[PDB]
Amino acid sequence: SDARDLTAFQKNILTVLGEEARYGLAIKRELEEYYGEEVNHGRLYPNLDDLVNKGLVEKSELDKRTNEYALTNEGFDAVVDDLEWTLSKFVADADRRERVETIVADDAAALE
Amino acid sequence: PDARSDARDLTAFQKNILTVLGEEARYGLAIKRELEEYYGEEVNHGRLYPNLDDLVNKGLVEKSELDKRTNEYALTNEGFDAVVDDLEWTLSKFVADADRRERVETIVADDAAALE
DNA sequence: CGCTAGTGTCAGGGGAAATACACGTCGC
DNA sequence: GCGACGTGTATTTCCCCTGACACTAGCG
Ligand SMILES: [Mn+2]
Ligand SMILES: [Mn+2]
Ligand SMILES: [Mn+2]
Repeated sequence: SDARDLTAFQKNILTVLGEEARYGLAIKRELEEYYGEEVNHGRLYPNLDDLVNKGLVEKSELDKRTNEYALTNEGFDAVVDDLEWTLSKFVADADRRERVETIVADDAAALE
Repeated sequence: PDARSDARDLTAFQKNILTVLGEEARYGLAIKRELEEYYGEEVNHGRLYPNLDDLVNKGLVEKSELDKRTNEYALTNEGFDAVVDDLEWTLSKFVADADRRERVETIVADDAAALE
């Protein structure tokens, strides 16, 4: 029972940080775009500080007023593991595998 | 209907129910068991069955009669799109480098070799 | 006809979200 | 110094889960 009992909201913040470390309101904006609604910072911050104290996020300082949050490798392990569990249960056919890799081929083609 | 309108607001519990049925359609306690092996704890059916009743009214899970004491649950088309759409988001936030990408390429290569 | 499998379900307890309230700071 | 930035936080709210209590239907 490591990354299992996380909340949907929380793991979203984990996959957010997998792309690159960000500073807070930078997370609110990207979460606002996935959900499709305003995410109130009263909800964001408190959940962040629960991951830090469980060893999945590190709340390093950037300004006198800005913080930079990033994934501890223990938190990065949480991202990869339940990504394996979904790929485990998704890739159950030839054509499903051909779909996952054509997804990842496009994802890396936009990388630049 | 689009699955992102609905599937993006679901519980972690509910999203795990989805990924499970994305493997194959199963009946009630088959989900319960194969969810327990993922969590590691117990999964009270008093929580399970209602969470499936939620997914069937949003049009993502189908409920049919195998016999009149056992129903078989399965993802429908909107349900299937909800599973892949959540996969397309996770991947793009994880595929950020050749290093990250390959780790995926070998994760699926292993799971595809495990189908024999 | 006992006993289990298989689901229904609801009052009760629990815990995070809304929605305000608040204060330092960079910027200009 | 006056504006928005960036973050803290609480308590009231609300909703989901925990924990029974229940009922049918197969299996013998
Ligand atoms: Mn806000
Ligand atoms: Mn039970
Ligand atoms: Mn894509």
